[PDB]
Amino acid sequence: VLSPADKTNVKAAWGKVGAHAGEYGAEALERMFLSFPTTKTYFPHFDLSHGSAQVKGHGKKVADALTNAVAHVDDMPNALSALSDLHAHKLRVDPVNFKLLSHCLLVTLAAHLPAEFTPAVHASLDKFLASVSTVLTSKYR
Amino acid sequence: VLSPADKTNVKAAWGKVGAHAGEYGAEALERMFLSFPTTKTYFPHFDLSHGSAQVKGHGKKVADALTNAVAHVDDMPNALSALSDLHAHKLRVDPVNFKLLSHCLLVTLAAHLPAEFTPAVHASLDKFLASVSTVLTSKYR
Amino acid sequence: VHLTPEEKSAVTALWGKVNVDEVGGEALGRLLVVYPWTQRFFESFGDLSTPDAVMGNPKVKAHGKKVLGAFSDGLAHLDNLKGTFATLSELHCDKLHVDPENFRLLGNVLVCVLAHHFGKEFTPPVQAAYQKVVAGVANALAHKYH
Amino acid sequence: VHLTPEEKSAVTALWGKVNVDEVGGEALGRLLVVYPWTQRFFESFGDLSTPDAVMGNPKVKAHGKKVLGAFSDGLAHLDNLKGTFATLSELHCDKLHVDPENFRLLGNVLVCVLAHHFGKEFTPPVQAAYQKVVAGVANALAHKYH
Ligand code: HEM
Ligand code: HEM
Ligand code: HEM
Ligand code: HEM
Repeated sequence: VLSPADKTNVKAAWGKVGAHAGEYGAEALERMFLSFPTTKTYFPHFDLSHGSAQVKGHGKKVADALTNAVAHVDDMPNALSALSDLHAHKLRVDPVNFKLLSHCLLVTLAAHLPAEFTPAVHASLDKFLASVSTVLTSKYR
Repeated sequence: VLSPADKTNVKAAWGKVGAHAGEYGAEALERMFLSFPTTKTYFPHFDLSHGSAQVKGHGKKVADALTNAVAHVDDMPNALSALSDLHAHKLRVDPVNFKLLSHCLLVTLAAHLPAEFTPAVHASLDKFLASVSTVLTSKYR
Repeated sequence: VHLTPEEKSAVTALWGKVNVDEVGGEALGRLLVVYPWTQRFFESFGDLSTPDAVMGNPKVKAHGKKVLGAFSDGLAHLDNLKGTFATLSELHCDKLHVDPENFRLLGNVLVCVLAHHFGKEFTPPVQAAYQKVVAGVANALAHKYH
Repeated sequence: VHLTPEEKSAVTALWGKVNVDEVGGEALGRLLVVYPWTQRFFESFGDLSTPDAVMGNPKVKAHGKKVLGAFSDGLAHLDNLKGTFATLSELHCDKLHVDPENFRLLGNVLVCVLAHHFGKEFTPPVQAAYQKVVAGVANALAHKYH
């Protein structure tokens, strides 16, 4: 649902992330592949070693797909409408993995913004990624 | 999201349930309390013995809250808008329990309609309860 | 798996009148149909375009047939579900990489197939009994993830 | 819990510089705030109306303080997380009735508190290590549910 107070914290926290967005977008991926080994069965044609310019490049896709959400928050089911078919229809990505990611994505932000990662923004972020995850899985519902 | 083909199976399967709706609505509850003991921590002031007229009475609430969804399917977030505050705000019902129920609700229907519980309607029903569960938890998002 | 004598009988009595051949594919089939992403592990089976194609693919009613075995097997070794599944745990984990959350989905679709095939005979207490078993099984295969 | 020597050091080195008093309430606190339904178990603690009230309630920084203990405890008994938590498993299950899915939520919010308090020192490999531990712990308490 996301409330105006939530919108403000997401737009607030994402702003303070800015420039490093892509960087951060590839740090969450590595954390995932490492902590949740089972999520690699999707990136074979990928190099998942610490330096993969493929992971760095992908982190930019995810990061900007998210920045695409924060800016159009009131309307994700349409902006993301497309990434919905690809993850659900073509890829068949298990819904659990959207939880494993979102976690690593909150474990990344806290390790870069120890000032504004207040219990509140933390909750706001968790709701935001919760809404993104829902929309990308929606094509299953 | 629910597709026209899905809508048809939900409206189809629910029609064939009709009159017994309330009955069925109290058989899923007992199945839950039994199979998932942990879900009772919500009904203390309730009698959960096999005959409880309290469980029978509640099964009518749930059953008709659902019939309220199938008829207004294209608009659940508004019809159910109310049951959203009560389950999320006042009650604080853990989101996992909405999964435990929905399961028992599909294990009930199959034991009463062995004709139309085709792999397809089964999938359609699972998507429908998946959408109801999402809306009642939405007040958390 | 505790299974008090009451439960022990419910699971045995029922399980004994089970079409061990057909029931096995009935589950696997509905899994790929109701939880599409799971088809991501059986692409070598054939056409899984429609439910009708899935509910007929011979590769499926042959695999579900082997799945049901492991159950009758575990069901005859409750006192030790860990030892019996040691092999299959290494297979589904360090080779197939299926997520343990999908062993719960299969155990439940199974409970729905049994509820469908035995209708009323499938009383709540009979379910709460099988649910325990399924759960116990879903924890053995997931064991190697430690 | 396997913890290869690499991991064994990552978890020890870090865990050693942890504010065992403050860090403990930091987690419990954020749990009730981020997963509201969980407040349903700590209504005897006080005002949990706003996050500020939760992040100050003395009842909370005292309970989180005891929670963190069990960890340092389990962390010093990896070879056996089952035995050590036998008591707490009976408590949280056949008395409190918390669902095992909520022990995973707490183990993760903890990983987020450690990621926040040690920022960069908290490298991915250090996480993938702690994640294993948390998981191993979330399976002991959930043990009595069989
Ligand atoms: C927060 C949720 C996520 C977002 C925002 C996201 C976003 C994206 C975007 C924008 C693309 C790339 C489109 C392109 O460059 O052509 C993509 C592709 C893909 N995503 Fe995700 N994704 C997310 C989660 C997941 C998860 C959880 C998995 C798997 C565990 C996954 C698997 C993939 C795969 C397989 C591709 C294709 C990449 C390739 O093989 O080249 N995604 N995703
Ligand atoms: C399919 C989802 C469900 C539906 C459609 C549903 C529907 C309802 C409805 C219509 C009411 C009654 C309103 C009234 O009579 O005043 C209600 C109340 C309630 N529901 Fe649900 N419910 C569902 C799932 C759950 C779950 C999963 C739990 C707990 C495990 C739960 C716990 C309660 C409680 C505590 C009440 C108040 C009953 C009382 O204490 O008197 N509900 N629900
Ligand atoms: C209730 C738990 C399950 C049981 C009892 C079970 C049992 C089995 C057995 C017995 C085999 C083959 C052994 C043999 O060929 O000798 C097998 C293979 C396999 N299982 Fe499972 N399984 C379970 C759940 C799952 C789930 C949830 C998936 C996920 C989609 C899955 C995916 C696989 C795959 C892909 C194979 C086929 C491997 C091959 O081609 O031989 N299984 N399983
Ligand atoms: C990581 C897993 C967890 C650990 C290590 C843990 C540990 C503990 C400990 C040590 C106690 C008190 C023991 C004593 O007073 O001597 C306790 C009590 C309790 N736990 Fe947990 N717990 C865990 C997760 C949870 C979760 C997820 C909830 C759910 C909200 C929860 C709810 C309770 C409650 C309500 C009590 C308070 C009981 C009282 O008033 O004494 N715990 N827990």
